[PDB]
Amino acid sequence: MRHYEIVFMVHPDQSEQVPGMIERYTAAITGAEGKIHRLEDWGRRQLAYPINKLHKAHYVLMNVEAPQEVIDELETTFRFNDAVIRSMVMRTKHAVTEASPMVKAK
Amino acid sequence: KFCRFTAEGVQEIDYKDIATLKNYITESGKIVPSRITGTRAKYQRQLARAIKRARYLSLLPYTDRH
Amino acid sequence: RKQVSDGVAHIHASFNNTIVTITDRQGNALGWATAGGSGFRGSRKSTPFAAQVAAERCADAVKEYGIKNLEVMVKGPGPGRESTIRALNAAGFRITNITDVTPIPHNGCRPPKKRRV
Amino acid sequence: SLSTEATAKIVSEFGRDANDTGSTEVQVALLTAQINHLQGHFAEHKKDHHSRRGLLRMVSQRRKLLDYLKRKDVARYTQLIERLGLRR
Amino acid sequence: PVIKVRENEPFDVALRRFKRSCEKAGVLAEVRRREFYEKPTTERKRAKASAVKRHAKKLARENARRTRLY
RNA sequence: AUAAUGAAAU
RNA sequence: CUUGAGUCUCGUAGAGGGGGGUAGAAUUCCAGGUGUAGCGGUGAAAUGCGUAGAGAUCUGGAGGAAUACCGGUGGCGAAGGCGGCCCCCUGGACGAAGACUGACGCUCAGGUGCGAAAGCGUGGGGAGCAAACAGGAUUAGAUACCCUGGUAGUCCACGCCGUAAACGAUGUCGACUUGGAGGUUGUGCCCUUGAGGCGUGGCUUCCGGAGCUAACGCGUUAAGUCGACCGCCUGGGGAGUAC
Repeated sequence: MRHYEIVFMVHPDQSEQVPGMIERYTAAITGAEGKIHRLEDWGRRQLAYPINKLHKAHYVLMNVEAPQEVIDELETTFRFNDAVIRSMVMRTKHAVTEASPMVKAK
Repeated sequence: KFCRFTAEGVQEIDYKDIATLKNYITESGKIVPSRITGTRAKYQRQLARAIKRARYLSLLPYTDRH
Repeated sequence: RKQVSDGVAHIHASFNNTIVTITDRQGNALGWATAGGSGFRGSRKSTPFAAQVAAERCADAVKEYGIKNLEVMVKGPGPGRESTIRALNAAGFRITNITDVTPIPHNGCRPPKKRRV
Repeated sequence: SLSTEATAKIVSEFGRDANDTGSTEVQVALLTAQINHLQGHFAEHKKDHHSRRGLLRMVSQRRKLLDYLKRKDVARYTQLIERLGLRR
Repeated sequence: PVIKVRENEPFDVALRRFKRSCEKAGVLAEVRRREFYEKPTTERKRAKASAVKRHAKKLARENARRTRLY
């Protein structure tokens, strides 16, 4: 099992489905003997440049630990879902639990 | 030369820290050289990596006319 | 015609010629002038004076629209960057903005080869 | 490279004790394990010339150590190659 | 370079501000240097020559202040 | 901007 | 036997290699709106493009090649070489404190691998610019230098070829011999005055002492003082040519 940090962005006119999305992804990770170390929902933010003629995206952040296959399946889900417009997955050396700079000055 | 990261003993530069990253780009959006700001080479490399990540995630611009 | 009162000026300054185009705030042209068509040819076409005269003619050509406020956009390295702005101010418009929009790639296409003469 | 658990297991199996990390048997066994593992990698990436130098270095080192052991003690040499399945 | 003319601000000051901003950005240098293709050999040679000239000039000017001209 | 040539010896 | 040579435990910096995704700036092309006589190029010109509506300005779409700024006499690799961001597989180097094996080493004819650009074969792809080729010019002439076009190739998969001023024009390994100023990457202790001193390793740029050299110059990363193995030379052409 390895440690990952995930960020994803959602269409502003679909902000009502974010709780369901979070619940489903958390269940997928927990069913495979993994853990969740940080979860944060940043709300709607103004973009620095437009993406497909949009501004105002909805942001979610997670820090998790799990096997590789689960992460691959989650990536495929992001690819084929149309509410998600951009995402990023990165590897870390240790679990991170502290609070982010966006929940300290927003 | 004075390097704030060496002064404060930092480990990583944290692409999520926009307020800090803003001091190290010009008004066109370009990365400032190290010989102007006084940073060390190690932290200069880390800083460039962080800025590129933020540009991809749309927390910072690429240019001043998008 | 139709009144506007708020317009944009585009300046295309290359090493060989200068072009001035006045437009509304949506990109629709209203008039234009150039240095090569103002009575200059050859070694006199690429001077600041020719750019000055071209800007004066362009201002004259759009006097039926009644414009008051102007934005300015500049593109290119040639001689003609500043004389045109000065002439537009002297004609009697009020300048609100100045911006540079010269295109610069982030390492794209291969340029031509160097000249050996 | 190999993992800590696998290295410890091989050392326990082939050494005189859990601290005999530098015996000829232990060295040969570790090299054999890694050489066997990399066959899968190089059957998929046939044009990775830079990584193959390390593999060839491993092969050469094992050959030299086996020659030394054969010179110094024949019985141990026979037993070790029988246990590891090495011959052409 | 984006300039907004501030209230009460004349035109000449704005023009000078625009010029200074353009020079700081360095657009003319980029445009001039991108006009023709340059070979990697030439690029490397130019870099090394500039560095050597700077170093030699520094040494000469620092060691020339140890003599009297008259 | 371009723009050629001068036997052998003393 | 442990000092040469290796194995084990904890960390660190890196454009080291193979595979798959993705982002933003710019060139070209297609389809529309506004608008009207020029554009483009040179030392000066005209071949070319334009009232069948170009050049300029604004909106939508297609495609494939390279990654500004950071960026340095900076880093990694046996050499050739390697530069946007993310994931999978994978090779080498260095440091601190300990344990282990016990000369297990160095060099290498023949042999075997790797090896820039251009080139060859089979199947794909083709913005940009470019041998060949075609047309303005310049000239006594101009199969050239300059201008307007332009296909092979430059890109991808697999297989051939084996050469470069492939250069530090300096083979590999080990030991010894006064100094100064910098870069980059690890690590110990502390006067204690917590922002500063005093040490100890790897790699790397410049100046210079004795010695050496025909001179130019090299100088602890030697072209100085020594030891082990290998490759090569013997006046200029004819010739790295003929069989």
